[PDB]
Amino acid sequence: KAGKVPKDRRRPAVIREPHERKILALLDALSTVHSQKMKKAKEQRHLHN
Amino acid sequence: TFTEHSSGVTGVTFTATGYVVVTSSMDGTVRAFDLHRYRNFRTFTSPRPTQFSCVAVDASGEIVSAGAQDSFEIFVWSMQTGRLLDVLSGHEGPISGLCFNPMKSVLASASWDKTVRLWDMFDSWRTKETLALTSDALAVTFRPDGAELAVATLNSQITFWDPENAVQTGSIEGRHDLKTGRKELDKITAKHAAKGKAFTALCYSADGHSILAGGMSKFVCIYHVREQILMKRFEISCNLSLDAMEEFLNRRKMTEFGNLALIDQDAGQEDGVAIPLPGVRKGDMSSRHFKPEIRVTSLRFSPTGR
Amino acid sequence: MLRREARLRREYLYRKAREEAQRSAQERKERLRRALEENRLIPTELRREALALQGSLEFDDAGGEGVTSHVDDEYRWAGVEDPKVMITTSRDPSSRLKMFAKELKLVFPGAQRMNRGRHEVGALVRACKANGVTDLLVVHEHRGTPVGLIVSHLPFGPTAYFTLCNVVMRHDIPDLGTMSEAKPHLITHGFSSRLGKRVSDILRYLFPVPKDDSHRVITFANQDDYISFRHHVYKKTDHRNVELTEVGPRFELKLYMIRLGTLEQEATADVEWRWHPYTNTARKRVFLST
Amino acid sequence: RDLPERDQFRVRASAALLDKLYALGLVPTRGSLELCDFVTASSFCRRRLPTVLLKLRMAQHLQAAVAFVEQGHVRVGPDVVTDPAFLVTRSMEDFVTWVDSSKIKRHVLEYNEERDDFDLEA
Amino acid sequence: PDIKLFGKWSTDDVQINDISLQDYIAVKEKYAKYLPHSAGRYAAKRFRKAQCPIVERLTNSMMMHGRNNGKKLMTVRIVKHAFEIIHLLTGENPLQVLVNAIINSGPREDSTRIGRAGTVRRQAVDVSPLRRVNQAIWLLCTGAREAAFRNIKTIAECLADELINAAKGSSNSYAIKKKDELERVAKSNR
Amino acid sequence: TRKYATMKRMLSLRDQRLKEKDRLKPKKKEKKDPSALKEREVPQ
Amino acid sequence: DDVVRKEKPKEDAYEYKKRLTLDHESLAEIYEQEYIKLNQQKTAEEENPEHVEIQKMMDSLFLKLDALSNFHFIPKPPVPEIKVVSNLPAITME
Amino acid sequence: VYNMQSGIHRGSFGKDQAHKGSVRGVAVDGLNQLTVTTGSEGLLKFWNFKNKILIHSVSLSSSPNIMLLHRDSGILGLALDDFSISV
Amino acid sequence: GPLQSVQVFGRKKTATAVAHCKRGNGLIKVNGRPLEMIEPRTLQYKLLEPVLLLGKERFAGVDIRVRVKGGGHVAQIYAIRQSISKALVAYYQKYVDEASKKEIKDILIQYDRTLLVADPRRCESKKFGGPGARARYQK
Amino acid sequence: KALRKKALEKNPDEFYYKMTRVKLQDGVHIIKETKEEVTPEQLKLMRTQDV
RNA sequence: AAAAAAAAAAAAAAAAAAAAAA
RNA sequence: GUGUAACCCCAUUCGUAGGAAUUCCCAGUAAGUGCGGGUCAUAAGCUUGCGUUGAUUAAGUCCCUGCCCUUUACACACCGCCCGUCGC
RNA sequence: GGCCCUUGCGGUGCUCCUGGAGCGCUCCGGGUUGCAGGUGCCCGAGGCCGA
Ligand SMILES: [Mg+2]
Ligand SMILES: [Mg+2]
Ligand SMILES: [Mg+2]
Ligand SMILES: [Mg+2]
Repeated sequence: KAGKVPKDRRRPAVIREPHERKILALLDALSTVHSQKMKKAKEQRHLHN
Repeated sequence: TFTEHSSGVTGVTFTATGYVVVTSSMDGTVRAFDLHRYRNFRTFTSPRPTQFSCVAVDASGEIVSAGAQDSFEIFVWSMQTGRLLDVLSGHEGPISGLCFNPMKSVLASASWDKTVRLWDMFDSWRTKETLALTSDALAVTFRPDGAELAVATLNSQITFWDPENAVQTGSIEGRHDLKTGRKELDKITAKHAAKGKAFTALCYSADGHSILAGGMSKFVCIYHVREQILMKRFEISCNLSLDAMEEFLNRRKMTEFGNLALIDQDAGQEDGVAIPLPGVRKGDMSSRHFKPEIRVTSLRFSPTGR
Repeated sequence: MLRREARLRREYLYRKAREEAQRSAQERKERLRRALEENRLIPTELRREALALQGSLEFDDAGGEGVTSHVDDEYRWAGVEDPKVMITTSRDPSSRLKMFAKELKLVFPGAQRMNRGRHEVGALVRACKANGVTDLLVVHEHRGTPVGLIVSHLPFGPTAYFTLCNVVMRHDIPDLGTMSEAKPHLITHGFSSRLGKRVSDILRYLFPVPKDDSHRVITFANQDDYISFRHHVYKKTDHRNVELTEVGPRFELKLYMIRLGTLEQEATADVEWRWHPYTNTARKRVFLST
Repeated sequence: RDLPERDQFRVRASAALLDKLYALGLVPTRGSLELCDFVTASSFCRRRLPTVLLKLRMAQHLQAAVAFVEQGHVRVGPDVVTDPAFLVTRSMEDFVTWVDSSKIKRHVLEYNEERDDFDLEA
Repeated sequence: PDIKLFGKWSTDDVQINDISLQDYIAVKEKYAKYLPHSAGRYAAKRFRKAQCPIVERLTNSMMMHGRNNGKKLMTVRIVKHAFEIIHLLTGENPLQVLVNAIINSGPREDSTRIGRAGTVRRQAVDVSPLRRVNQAIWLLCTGAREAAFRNIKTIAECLADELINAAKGSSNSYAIKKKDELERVAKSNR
Repeated sequence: TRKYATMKRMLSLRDQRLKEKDRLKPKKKEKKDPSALKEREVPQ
Repeated sequence: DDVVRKEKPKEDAYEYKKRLTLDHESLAEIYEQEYIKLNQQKTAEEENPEHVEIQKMMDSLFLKLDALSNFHFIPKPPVPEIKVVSNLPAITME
Repeated sequence: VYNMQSGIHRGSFGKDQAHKGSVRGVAVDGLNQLTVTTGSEGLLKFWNFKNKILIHSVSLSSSPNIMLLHRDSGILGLALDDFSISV
Repeated sequence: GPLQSVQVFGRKKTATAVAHCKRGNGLIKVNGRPLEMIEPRTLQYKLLEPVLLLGKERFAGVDIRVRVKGGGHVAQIYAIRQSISKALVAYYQKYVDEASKKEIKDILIQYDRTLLVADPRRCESKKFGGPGARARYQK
Repeated sequence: KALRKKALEKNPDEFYYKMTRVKLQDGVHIIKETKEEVTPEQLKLMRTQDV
């Protein structure tokens, strides 16, 4: 895992603006639906074959 | 000269009293010959086809014993009857050597599982002892009185034990003393090869105060056992037509493409008679026969002491 | 030695895999040999490759070992050497169990019984292999009566599990005396199925080759998958009339397991046969008889 | 083969030959003489020490296996061998291993968390 | 360096006044240990327990008697307390006291029996030194155990007084009585 | 600087001075590039 | 139904003597018969050119084969035979 | 006495110094059992090599000049200022 | 430059101890505790055996830490002794001359061989051998 | 059962070049994460970017 | 197929990344 | 031992067991102690594994109680005939 | 320990005698060199594999 990072070495995280998260949330939600859609179509092809 | 054996003889021994000579061979047979009538009157073989590596006979001469290359077990026969008395088991790996105690009639055998085992023959309860070692054992010898035992190990140490008490009396470090030289075809240097070679022949003096050790070198080292110091070093030979004699190979023979040993190898093997064969270390079929390595196969000291 | 034992086992299992192929390879050879010896059409399955079988047939001779059988490899030294049997018990034995283990020593010629203290199961198998022990017996008990028996052939031989039913010991019977202790004759009766031939082999090889004139008799009789152990000695008072006097323990056996490995390898060894009691036809089936 | 099958000479000669080939490992099982025509020049190459080191998983590449014997990291019993042309018997293949005080055996023992300076260096 | 038992009892000053028992009492410089707990195999071979130091043998034989077997540390502390009490009371080296007690307690001749159902007869016979040491240690341990039983006195004091009396040669000790009666019966059966 | 497990320089089996039948193998691994277009012949 | 003794290829000198005494039935007479049989069988081997030719091929091959194994093979058990010693002083063997 | 491999001091002979005057010669027996040294005052001393304990002392008629030991025979040669040689 | 350190193993039954020896001032610790704090103290002298054999002058130049796991009390004590002695011998071989290593080793061997070489106890009994002596059994 | 059988023929002397750089931890072969190996100049640069 | 590790996202999901079985 | 520690150790207080017969046991063995599992049989106040602490005596004779065999490979050396009965 | 235009630090380019394996050179001498029988050698790929 190697989770630990020392206090001196660690860097502050990125702080996203509200507009960026709205765009970023749109893609992941879109990708989840699209990935789900393809996987369902995979089983229909295999059953018919 | 006796030619009854078909393959090579690995070990040989005289009986303590009679003029009888006992040999063990790769034939799988241990044969006894008499010097009064010049005949092979007794032959011992194992029930199982196995090859023997050494022979040991009791001081009384009633018991004959041998060890194997592969079956990992010591066979003991009776001299007068000629039947297989017993098979002693317990070792793991081949048996490097055997020796009877001259005065007590017990058998000491060293093996490659870092152990030396003591077997009691005339004992009703079959008492056995084990002596554990740091590295693999190669040879075992008793002092003439029989109260002290010597084991050579693969890390080139000679350890002196007390057999009756199973306690280590002393040790001798001998790696540095065995000056060993590089062969013509060796890629590695002398030191790297020496780090992997140990003593393989041991012999006590007649009085027992000194020990003689030898191996794959032109030197035999005589040590003082009690002080654990090297009293003397004997040079066996100075012939430089024998392989591995000198530690540093001559720089004069080097060229850009190497020392080019195979040209001289073909010139030497031009003797004919047989055809050199790949993978044979020793013999006529061995390619490296014209210039063999220098090796002291065995040492022995006169019972007279002169 | 440890590498030798591991190396030999892989050869043993590997040969077992191809024993079916070699039997099939051999069986098709005689049909062609029968086809050539008596002039007749070669069977169409042998119509191809027929010349190849003839060449190997011409190579066939008495010198070759022949087709391999896993039973022969397991019991290699059955006839040539006398077996060496070691008998031990479970941890913390009862008084009556130590009597039973004392009696099995006398039944088997040359057997030795060693005290089981804190010895782990793995170490005993290692020590027995090192000293050339051929066979190992382990016996269990319940409330002072022996109830389980395990027979193991040390050189990666089969391990057979048994359960005892009706045990009567000599220590119960007063003033019997001393046993004959000679090399015994063996009587095997009732074993007809293929598995029955397997089980009778394991029990027979626990004993050495006897003498012709020996008067000691040991009987293994099978009746509805229960093996009866009986021990007798006979005296011929006159021709055709014989008297039987019973000596030694009397007990019954029921086999339920044969494993290819030794009793150190419960976790890896395969099962040659097991008793399955929850099958619908379990009550109405027998396996040691046909 | 051409000799009669029921001849004592053939039987003794057949058993002697297959017993020597099986020991060297050139023949898989001590079966019939049919196995004896399967031996080739390659059958000898498979019994050399460098390819045996490949079989025992001590080495993975044949150039690496040949490299080790020349650098003296492998011993057959107490003897250390440097000749790649060295046919090893079925018995002797059980006793090929790293020579003591070799850097490879140090790496193996370090990996297994079993490295003690006392025994190795001594 | 000098090796002293329990850190305070030296072994150089110890001397044995019996030539017969010199080879079977291990107390001298080679057999000197810091504690009577070495975890060796002294029962492996015949005659090997002659190499085990006498204090460790006393510790082992004190474990068998009147105790659940396998508790060696308790016996070690019992021996330590007994040595401390002996030094306090007598003022000399307890090792010398133990050696003298073992020398004195050992019978010199015993009686071998030939026995039938009706009557038993005896012949006086010699005793080997190893059996002398074994019987001496056994008698001292048994005497200490019997003195300690059903009394307000811990085993350490009884052991200490037993060794004191045996080393003095007094007849108040169990081992001296047993030895005297054994030699008396052997004398009567000559 | 020293080399071990050396072998003499010999002809390789993949040399094009050999004929195509004699040549061992082209020893070429093909990877479908993600940017590469997929083209197929599918009769209507 | 007992364990049946299997047939050994190895013959010790204790059952070799038994066989000769068994069929014939003084000791010199027993040895005389067997020695003649041994020589008669040996002459048969030399009179077949094919067996002679095959035996020489085995010799050349086997000496090659054991050398490759550095003399590590399964040995042949020694067969008991009868040999002729003659009554003359032991100097001749030296 | 110094170790050759590491160069670490391994002790000294005598409580403070071996001899009153200068040390002319030192010698070690072949078996590493006896160490013999000389002084300008005319004394010849023999020491144990291991535990560094004095054994014996010999007075010389004249001051020793040079000193060598023949190890295997155990023969010691002394040259003195009075031109004589003592063995 | 680089630190001189040696780690060695000691074993006794199921008890295993790992000892690390480096250049130091004489500190010996077992599981973070001094030697005198190890229980049971009845065998404390068994735990102090090497030092008393060799003196403080040899241990004054090294720092040793031992981590021991498994087994009981006595097995752990024996493992700790073996690990300490082996670690000291290895260090004086590696970073001191060989003469001192030889002298320390033969002193330790002369006292008790268990301090350096562990001897496992295996199964050896009369029962494995047949009845009677090796000779004279069935002629 | 498949895994336990494989342990039977395991050869302790086996050697692989991955073994040199990787050490077992309690018997488990953990692949430790690679180091980043920053140098002081870049380490000073990240802090200036952070502020 | 599966046990992991590294990122983001939503009130868990998603992309890459290794080993093991087959 | 992956199916959704006691024992021991230090210190404190208190304070005077099983006949006659019979069975078993030789080294990590006898004896004490704890901790798991229930594994296609057997097992419930039982059965089996695992570890910890770890001894006394003995290494040899046929005297009693018995068991297994025998009394027809010519080195040197040693040794130099088992007996009785009834049938054919 | 010693060092004073220094370094617990590092690198280069030439020289350093072949055992058989640079033989043959004091003088003298070197000119007239004054068809027995031979038939060789080479030609095998199957894995108790590893990745
Ligand atoms: Mg118990
Ligand atoms: Mg127990
Ligand atoms: Mg009671
Ligand atoms: Mg319990």
